[PDB]
Amino acid sequence: NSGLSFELLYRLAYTMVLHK
Repeated sequence: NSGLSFELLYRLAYTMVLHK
């Protein structure tokens, strides 16, 4: 469990929220 799909899933997200 590297969390590759659980780390871009929380940062690509948090980044898309600030820009919206």
